[PDB]
Amino acid sequence: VKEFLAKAKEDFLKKWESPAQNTAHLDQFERIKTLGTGSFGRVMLVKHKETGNHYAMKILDKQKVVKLKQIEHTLNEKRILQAVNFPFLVKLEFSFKDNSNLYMVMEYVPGGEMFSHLRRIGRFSEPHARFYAAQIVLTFEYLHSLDLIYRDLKPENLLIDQQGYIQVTDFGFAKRVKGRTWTLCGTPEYLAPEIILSKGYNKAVDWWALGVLIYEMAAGYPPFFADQPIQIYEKIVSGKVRFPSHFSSDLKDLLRNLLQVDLTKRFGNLKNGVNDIKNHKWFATTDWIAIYQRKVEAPFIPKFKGPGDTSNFDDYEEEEIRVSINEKCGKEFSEF
Ligand SMILES: COc1cc2c(Cl)nccc2cc1C(=O)N[C@@H](c1ccc(C#N)c(Cl)c1)[C@H]1C[C@H](O)CN1
Repeated sequence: VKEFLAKAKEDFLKKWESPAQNTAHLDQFERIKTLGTGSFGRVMLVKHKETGNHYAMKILDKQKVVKLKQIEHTLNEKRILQAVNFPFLVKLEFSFKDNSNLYMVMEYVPGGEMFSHLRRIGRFSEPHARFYAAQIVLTFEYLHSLDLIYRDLKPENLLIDQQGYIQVTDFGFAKRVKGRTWTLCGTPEYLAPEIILSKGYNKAVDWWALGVLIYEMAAGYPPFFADQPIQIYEKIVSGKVRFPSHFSSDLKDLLRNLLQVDLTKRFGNLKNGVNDIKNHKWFATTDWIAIYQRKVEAPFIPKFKGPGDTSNFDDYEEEEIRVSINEKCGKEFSEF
């Protein structure tokens, strides 16, 4: 099998070492509508004037990026996204920059974020949750083979595409790492114990986070929650879970082995690696190759009423895209 994961790595390393740069420019796109906003930027649905194709364009303001010390994160996201290639990872088509802003143009993923679907319809059934988890399992297998740690899994970062499959976005926090690392990033509810305990950690944190995600999909809320963020940390390093009574025996077994506080016993981090997860009884009815090739009917297909449609995202006040007459922060974004 692993003649796959070897060429995938050669390809990754070639792109990683010499990143694509300046592959389009602003006036090649018509701006239609705001899909999202953030502390340093917004995301807009745009149309390519020539091909008529729809895309999602992330527009980051260089000054705000510097203000909030996000230089390294921003650079890192673009570098990773232009280097990876996998069915469940969003596709970066173009990137470029101007006097004012950085630009990332990604294939438009129209079904919106898993977070809003989960909150719209309440907990998913086990089969529905399992379909999603399987995709994350394969995605982590891939990222891990490249020594990338994702460390940002949460419902809000999974978009649903037209066929009901997952596309992962957000790679700002992802780090290439063989060995340990220390930065404390990620939503509090998803953090593994070893991150909090500050003695270093590795890719095993992704498998913990997968456990949180499966719990949230199946239950409707995360296993470890509280008003005070200090109080969340204690719940995590303790690791006591209350499983709802509707959870099947297989699911509880899998989660006891993913929400394992000791990384050295956690599933996905042992001698058999990811296979301990794939061969778990909860995944017995899953056909791993069929999921990979997208030849499994999705349990849910988003309302998809025509190509430029944005009704799966929220509505935002539109503001102007201003380009200064003068270059800002050229030195810091030269590698972008
Ligand atoms: C609405 O947000 C998106 C929509 C996309 C569509 Cl429709 N298709 C393809 C790629 C897309 C990427 C994003 C995105 O990168 N969003 C990220 C993002 C990151 C930073 C900023 C800033 N500043 C913004 Cl506006 C969005 C955040 C937003 C959520 O927390 C989850 N990830």
